[PDB]
Amino acid sequence: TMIGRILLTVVVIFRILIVAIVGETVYDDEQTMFVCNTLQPGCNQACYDRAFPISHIRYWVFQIIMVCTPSLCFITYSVHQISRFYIIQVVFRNALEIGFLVGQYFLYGFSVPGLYECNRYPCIKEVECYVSRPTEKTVFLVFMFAVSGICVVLNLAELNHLG
Amino acid sequence: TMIGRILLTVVVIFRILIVAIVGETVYDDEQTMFVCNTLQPGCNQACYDRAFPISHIRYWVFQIIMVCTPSLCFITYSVHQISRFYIIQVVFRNALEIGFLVGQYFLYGFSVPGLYECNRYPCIKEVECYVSRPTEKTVFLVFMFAVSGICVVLNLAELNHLG
Amino acid sequence: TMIGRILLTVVVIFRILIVAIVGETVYDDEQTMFVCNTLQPGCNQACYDRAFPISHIRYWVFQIIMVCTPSLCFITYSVHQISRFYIIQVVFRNALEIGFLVGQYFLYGFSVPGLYECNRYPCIKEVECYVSRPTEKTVFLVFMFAVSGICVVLNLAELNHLG
Amino acid sequence: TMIGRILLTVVVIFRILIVAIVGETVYDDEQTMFVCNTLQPGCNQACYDRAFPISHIRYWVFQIIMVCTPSLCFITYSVHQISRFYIIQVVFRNALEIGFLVGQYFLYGFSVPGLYECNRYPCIKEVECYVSRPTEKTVFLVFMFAVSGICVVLNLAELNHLG
Amino acid sequence: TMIGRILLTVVVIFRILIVAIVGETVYDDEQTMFVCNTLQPGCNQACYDRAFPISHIRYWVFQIIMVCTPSLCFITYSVHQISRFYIIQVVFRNALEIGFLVGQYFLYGFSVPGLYECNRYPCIKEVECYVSRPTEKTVFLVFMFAVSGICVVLNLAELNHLG
Amino acid sequence: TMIGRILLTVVVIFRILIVAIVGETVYDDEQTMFVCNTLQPGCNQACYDRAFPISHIRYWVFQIIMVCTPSLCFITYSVHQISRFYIIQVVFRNALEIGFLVGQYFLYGFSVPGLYECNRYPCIKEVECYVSRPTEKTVFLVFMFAVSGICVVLNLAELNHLG
Amino acid sequence: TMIGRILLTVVVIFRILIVAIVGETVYDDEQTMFVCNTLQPGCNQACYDRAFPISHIRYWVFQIIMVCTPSLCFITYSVHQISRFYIIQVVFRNALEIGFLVGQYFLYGFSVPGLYECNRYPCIKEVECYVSRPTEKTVFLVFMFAVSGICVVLNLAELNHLG
Amino acid sequence: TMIGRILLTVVVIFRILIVAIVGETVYDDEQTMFVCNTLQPGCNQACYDRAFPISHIRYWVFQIIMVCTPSLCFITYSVHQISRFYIIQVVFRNALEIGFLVGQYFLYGFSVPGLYECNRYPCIKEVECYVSRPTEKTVFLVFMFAVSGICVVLNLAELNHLG
Amino acid sequence: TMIGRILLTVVVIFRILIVAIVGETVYDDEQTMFVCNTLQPGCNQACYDRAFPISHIRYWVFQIIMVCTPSLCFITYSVHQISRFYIIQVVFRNALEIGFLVGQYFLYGFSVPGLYECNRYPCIKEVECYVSRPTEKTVFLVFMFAVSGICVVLNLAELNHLG
Amino acid sequence: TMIGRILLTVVVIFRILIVAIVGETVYDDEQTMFVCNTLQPGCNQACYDRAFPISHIRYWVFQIIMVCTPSLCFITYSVHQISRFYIIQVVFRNALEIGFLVGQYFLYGFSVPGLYECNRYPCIKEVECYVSRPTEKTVFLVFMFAVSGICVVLNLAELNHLG
Amino acid sequence: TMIGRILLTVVVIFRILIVAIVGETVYDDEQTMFVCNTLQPGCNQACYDRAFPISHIRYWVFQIIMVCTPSLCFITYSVHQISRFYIIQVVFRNALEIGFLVGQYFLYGFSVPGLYECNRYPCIKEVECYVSRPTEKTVFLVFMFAVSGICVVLNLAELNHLG
Amino acid sequence: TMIGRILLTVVVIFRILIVAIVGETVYDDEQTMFVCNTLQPGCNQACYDRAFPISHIRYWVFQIIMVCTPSLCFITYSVHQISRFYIIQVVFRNALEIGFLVGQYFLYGFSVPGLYECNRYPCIKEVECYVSRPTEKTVFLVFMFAVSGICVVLNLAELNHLG
Repeated sequence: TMIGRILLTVVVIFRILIVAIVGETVYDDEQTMFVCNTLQPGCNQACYDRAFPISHIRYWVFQIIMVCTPSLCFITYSVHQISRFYIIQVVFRNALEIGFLVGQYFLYGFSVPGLYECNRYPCIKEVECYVSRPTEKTVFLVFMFAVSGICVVLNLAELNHLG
Repeated sequence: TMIGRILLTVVVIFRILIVAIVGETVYDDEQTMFVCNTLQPGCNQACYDRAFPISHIRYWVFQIIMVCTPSLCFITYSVHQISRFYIIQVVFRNALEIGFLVGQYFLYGFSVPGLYECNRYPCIKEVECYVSRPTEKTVFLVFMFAVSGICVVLNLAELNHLG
Repeated sequence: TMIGRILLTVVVIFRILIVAIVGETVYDDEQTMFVCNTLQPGCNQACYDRAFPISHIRYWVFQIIMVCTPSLCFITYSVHQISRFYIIQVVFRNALEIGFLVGQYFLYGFSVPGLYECNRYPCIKEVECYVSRPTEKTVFLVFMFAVSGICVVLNLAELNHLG
Repeated sequence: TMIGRILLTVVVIFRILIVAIVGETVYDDEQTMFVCNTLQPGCNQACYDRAFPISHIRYWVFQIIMVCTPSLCFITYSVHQISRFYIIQVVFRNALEIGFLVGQYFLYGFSVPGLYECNRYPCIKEVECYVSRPTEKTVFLVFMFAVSGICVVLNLAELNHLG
Repeated sequence: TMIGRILLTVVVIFRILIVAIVGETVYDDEQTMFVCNTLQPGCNQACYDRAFPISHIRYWVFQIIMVCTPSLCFITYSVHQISRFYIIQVVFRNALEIGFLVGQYFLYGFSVPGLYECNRYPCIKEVECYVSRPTEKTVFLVFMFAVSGICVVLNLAELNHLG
Repeated sequence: TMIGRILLTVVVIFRILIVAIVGETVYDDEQTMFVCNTLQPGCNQACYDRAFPISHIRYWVFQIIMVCTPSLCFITYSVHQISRFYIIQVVFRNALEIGFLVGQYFLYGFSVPGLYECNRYPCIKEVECYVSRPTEKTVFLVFMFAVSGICVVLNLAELNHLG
Repeated sequence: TMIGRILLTVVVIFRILIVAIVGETVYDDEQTMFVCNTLQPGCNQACYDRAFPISHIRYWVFQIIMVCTPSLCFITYSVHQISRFYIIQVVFRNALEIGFLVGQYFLYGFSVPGLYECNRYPCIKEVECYVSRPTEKTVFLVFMFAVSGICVVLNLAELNHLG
Repeated sequence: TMIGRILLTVVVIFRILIVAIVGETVYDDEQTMFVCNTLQPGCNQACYDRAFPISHIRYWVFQIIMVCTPSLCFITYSVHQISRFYIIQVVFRNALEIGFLVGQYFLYGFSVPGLYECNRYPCIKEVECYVSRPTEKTVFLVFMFAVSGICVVLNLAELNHLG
Repeated sequence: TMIGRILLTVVVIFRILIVAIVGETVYDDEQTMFVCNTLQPGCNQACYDRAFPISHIRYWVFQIIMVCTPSLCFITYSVHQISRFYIIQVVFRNALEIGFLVGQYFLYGFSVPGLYECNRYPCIKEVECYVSRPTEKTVFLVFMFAVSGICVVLNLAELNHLG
Repeated sequence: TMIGRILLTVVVIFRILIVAIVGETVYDDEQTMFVCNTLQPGCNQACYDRAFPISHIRYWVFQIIMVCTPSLCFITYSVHQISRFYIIQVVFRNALEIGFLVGQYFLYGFSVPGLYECNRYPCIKEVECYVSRPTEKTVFLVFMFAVSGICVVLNLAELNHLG
Repeated sequence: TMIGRILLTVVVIFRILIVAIVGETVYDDEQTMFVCNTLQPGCNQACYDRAFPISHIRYWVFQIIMVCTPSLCFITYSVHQISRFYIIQVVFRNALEIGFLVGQYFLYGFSVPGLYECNRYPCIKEVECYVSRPTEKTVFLVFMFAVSGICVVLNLAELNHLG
Repeated sequence: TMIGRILLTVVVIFRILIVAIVGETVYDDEQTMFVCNTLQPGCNQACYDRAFPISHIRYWVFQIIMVCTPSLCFITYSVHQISRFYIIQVVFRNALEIGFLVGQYFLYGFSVPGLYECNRYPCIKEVECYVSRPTEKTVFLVFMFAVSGICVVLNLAELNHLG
């Protein structure tokens, strides 16, 4: 139960670094290079909005920030100043990380396809649109799912270790 | 009344982080991707100005800065150097946060629609225009309203605790 | 006369923060989204230059920097090292802030209109041009005038307090 | 065996500096200046995605971050607090760097050509496309391969020195 | 001779701040908004290059950096460790600042006109071109000349004070 | 032999500052404002690549970083902890700086012309292309050559002083 | 009753000549120079079709041909070969010319306006369109109405003369 | 049975004149003003070809020429030179005119709609296209059907008169 | 009085030939090459219509046809079949030709200028437009006025000869 | 053998009329509406030239003119003025018409496809192009083949009748 | 003096045929393919009008018509009905043809250059423009001058023959 | 010598018909579909003028008209009214037709290539241009040469027959 802590800390820092340094620049051109075969004004806007409601990078930043709140609470408490608080914050972290992983699976799945079929007003009937960087975005998706799985496993390990 | 303080501090820091890190980049393309069905020069400018008089991110930055002024005053006083000042600053913070929440509701409501109908000069009669990222902007609106509600509840809690 | 100092310091810091964080990005697209109804090359340049000779944000940065010079002089003097210097620097600050407020009123007034009428070479006769974000720019103008008025009042207060 | 350590540290810092300061700006225009001889919408997207699945700079940042994890683990352990850990981390670093060099060779090779032949839907039959900055990108490839080879040699040196 | 030093330091810091914070963004669009009445490829490039050989902001940054070298030399000497060095560095600073002011006058003069007449290959005969932001650039020119004049006067003051 | 050290340090810092602050922004538009008289797709890419294989700013950053490696080695050695190392590092620095100056002369020469003649596929026969900011780039070239010459002279001075 | 015949023949020939020689070339550009303020494909087609269902020149050619049929019948009869036929053909000509004049008034009126307001699918709401050569077309309308009135009067004259 | 001949001759000449003088110029812009909402090359060609396989004016010219062949045969026979030939040619004319009227009904129907829905390669799925002058073309269709009906009735009249 | 008749006939035939052979092709591009400096849709149409209400060639064809009607009347009378008719038709021809010459002078004057100033809706304020072939059109105007003057003189000659 | 002559004359006149009146206007837009999916200048020209070397209408006019030469020769002979000439001209006409029918089959076949695949310089590899009015052109081809077959049969009939 | 008449008649008919059949189609694209290097609206119109005030074909048609008037006068006289009239008409024809040849030389000269230099408002300073078909137009000029010279010689021959 | 006359007349009429009916419409788009790979204004004009100085159809019309002049002279002579004139006109016709055939060979040769290489001002160095309908134009060239050869042979036949 000694190394588990060390590896959890290392995984957390690794995830933060990967998200902070490179992820902001794969998605930079997401809408400027999204294009549809049509002459109707506003169809690109409607179809992009329907294909990508919340961007991956926004979801990941939110998750990263929200999984660090129990630690901040514990730190503020101790600064004003314990084991019951430790138990409760561990429970809360476990719950939050399982919820976020499940939500990721339900929102995005495991792949980003290259074509999208759209039927939203003002587009006439169904139109075909084309995505930017699908392979790189799929690789990023899979990597993030793997890291979050590792973190879930480790936190369950420690929860069951204490009992 | 002990945990309330800790959670108020955590909510404040969380709100600042969310606004500072991601909000500047959802709104970056607000006017460059706003488009209207027309051939008249200046109609896009007039209709964008009428649809979005003050941007959300500007309003939120202003609110965040203004709700931290009583603390700065108290700090400057103590550095020159109390309970009466504490009472007064708590009262002022309560008033300011209720005012800002009410103003948010009256300025923006609870949703951002995808279409807008415009009848401002130099546009001839009424024209139809199309918005960028309405779903993401609606999600952001709802999240910010929820956070500000939490803060209002907590500050009223402490006000009534002291009495 | 005790609280006046504290509120002057708070107003100064508030003004600096508002100018530094948001003002650089309302004006970013000032000339790229300025457009005139014409086919003559160079008319957009001439009409933009005649409508907006010095930008608001440039004027405000200059004013903010210039109203902090007496403090720097006093600090450098004391570091080399007094009441006469205090008197003189208070007088100078008062004069500078009244001059800057008067100049603001004479340069810009109280509103930014949406249309502008231009008759400068190489434009043939008179042409009509269209401005970006007039409502937001008007709001910013009014807010800055109010803050500077508050500062003027406080400094006159202290000047007359000492006498 | 004394100088080997010093030169390994110098090589690592040199590599980090070269990657961090200049590499982000050779690749900035990679897709905006990629062009194909065609009139079909979406062909540029499909052909760019097939020619460049993962960008060099992304691969190099990932490798740089991943080769520094054993040191972070050792530091965290000692802070909580050894020779067995030293042995294991040396072994792991050796393995990781050999794996990354082999993967680089298998993904990219030793050159970036100026022409690319594409046959992916929606492109009709085979089309010809043109790359940006091939000579500079080839120079960067060769330099990075050389540096990583040096690092591999040094780490094997020390592994065999201890035995 | 006491206040002269203080005001010289204040003028130097003021000049550095003005150059560093705002000057980089008046000149940002210098070539993208330069336009000529012609259909010949390469004429805009040739005429811009002939009208503006070295940009003002480049000249000012170079001057600012070069007028601070004697101080760095004196500091490095004292750290290794005097009045003779003080004399020599004062002389050198005086000479450098007079040279730079004279060069500014000879390179640029006192105004930036709105029209420019060009006769360089590949332009056929003489063509007319149009400049961006001439009034703002003229204001900046005059302000910088005034500041440099103040600095020259003060340094001559101190030189003649010591003798 | 005392002042030589001081001036070498000052020259090195001056060179680093000049390269770091301004050079990144003269070359920013190098390819976006490069244009050729042709209707063939891909000719601009091929001709730009043949005219400018490695950019000046990349070469200068690499040289600056590489001429500081012996100092880092000496520092790391002393931290683990000498005159023999001093001798060797002086020799190495001399050699590296002479090599880099010779390479600069052989790669670029002393001027940047305004026209370039290109005959690379897919361009049909020979075409004429036009360069951005040739005068400013020539000035930068000459300045950098002068500085590097000064540094070479000083290092040879000290090498021969010790002997 | 003698001159009436002569003038009827002269009016008929005059009308035929005017229609045949010039009318085909006022209307030649009717749809190519019809333009609407819109970006919607197909709106110009729908609005032109609704504004001008049958062109004037088509209506006039049809009328001219149809008012000459009784004469052809009488000629064919006499060639095969009477007063009863004369009576009947006079009656028929009278009826046909009164019908055609009434239909002209009910289809077109007395003027062609320069603006037209359109609300047909696929146009969004109401749009404004602009007509070619309205003054010339109005002059032609009035002239043709006058000529047809003269012819009606003369034929009624002769009908009542015989009785 | 006397007038029937005269009216048949008059109807034939009237039909020829109407077709020859005006019909060539309603259809002149049939394909140049046919437009579809799409960005795919070749879709306009495929959809126009599927909507209008043989033009009305071509069909009518062919019919007019083919219904005059028996007369030419009879004339050539008599010039070389009968009642049996008269009978046979009357029979043939009757048959030909009934066949042509039936074919007209089966090819075109009674109206020309303003919209057409197309699903032919290379068009992606179904697209919407817009027709030129539908009301005028419908009027022409109905008029021609009426005239041909009159001719059919008259020829059957004479066939049954002889028996 | 003998040659006057011959020359009148020759002048009439000459005028008809000049109008019929060349005049239809100077005016062919009248509206396609008319251009105004503006970006407003419909302004070219409104300004062309206001500058040229009835084209010269239309006016001249109408005049030529109308001055030949008395001859046709006299011919038809004589075919049915005198000096009184001769007198009356001479009087009528004189009156018609004087009326047409006066109307020409009042409609068009003696020149066609190259510039036109327009202030009709939808044009904003006053705009400048440019005419096609003004010199050729002026030459044609003057020639036609001269010919019509000759004809007027001759007809008055004969009228006064008979008395 | 009596009717054969009459029907041959009727077929010849029918063919001439069909070719002369309508065929010139199906092919009018043959090259202006021919389009290929490419960005290479000159590819449309090369591919159109390879797909349609000699146009159908040119071939048919040439054939029609050449099959009437023996008659002109016989007429000129008789005007200067026989059975031997009749025999020879019949033989020649038979041969010419069989040759022309065979050549038609070998040049064009029985259909015009909608797509064409092109691989001629300057087109890169193989490109796809799209044809105008293929169904109408196929109908015309089949009709002309049928008529020419009828003529061949009749002329062989008469040749074998005389023997 | 016998053949001179015959050759004069043949030359006249030849000239009429050459002018009537081909000259109308060399000049058809005179203004549509005239182009100037400029971005100013109206400059093409002004420069074309100044370069070509009256077109060659207009001048030649006018001359051809005017040199046939004496014959028409003589014919009309004889129809009403001599040697004195013959003399006078010969004199007049001689004078007219010499005048027209001299005017041709003074208006046009002997060549049409490919470049033209223009300095008319609204063109800024002097601009360069490019002509269509200069070699063909020069050939036509020379041919017409030669023919008119032949005619002048022949008419002088006959004038001096009679005396 | 009897049939030779008949065949000469038939060949002449055949040639006139072929030239008059079809040749005017192969060359109609000669310059509108001529295109060069360049961005220089005026290069298309200069290169078209250098490639095609006099068009084939112009040359052929001129030749056809000029080879019929001796017949017109003989006809005019006989109308005023011989064997000597017959001899002379035969000689002249022979000479004219041989001259025209030789000139055709020297001006045009036997083929029209698809590419042309141009080096005329204002084109920079050498450019490549592309021709319209080369195969059809080559076929026309060869056919016309063959016909003119036949005519030459026949006229020499008759010349030598008389002797």
